[PDB]
Amino acid sequence: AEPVYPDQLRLFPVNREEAQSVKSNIVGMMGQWQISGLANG
Amino acid sequence: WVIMGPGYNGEIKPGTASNTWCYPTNPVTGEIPTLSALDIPDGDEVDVQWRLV
Repeated sequence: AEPVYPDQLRLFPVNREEAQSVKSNIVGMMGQWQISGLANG
Repeated sequence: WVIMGPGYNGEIKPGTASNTWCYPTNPVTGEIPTLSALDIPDGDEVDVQWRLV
């Protein structure tokens, strides 16, 4: 729904579509075999 | 007049029957309705397309 700038992201709200829109940047910023939730299951 | 089904090749010939096709007394119009416009926040051509899709 809203554009997300990767420099504003913070691993403490994040839709599935928002996570898919910026995917490579989010994947690159997390460790291998790390699992973190987005929203609504 | 009567209408015949498949196997009779849909032939229409004079006849008699008690089961009659009938267009209802007051049929309705099946037009596609028109909805109110959808407003997208202002930006450049690509921003608007991104917000749309």
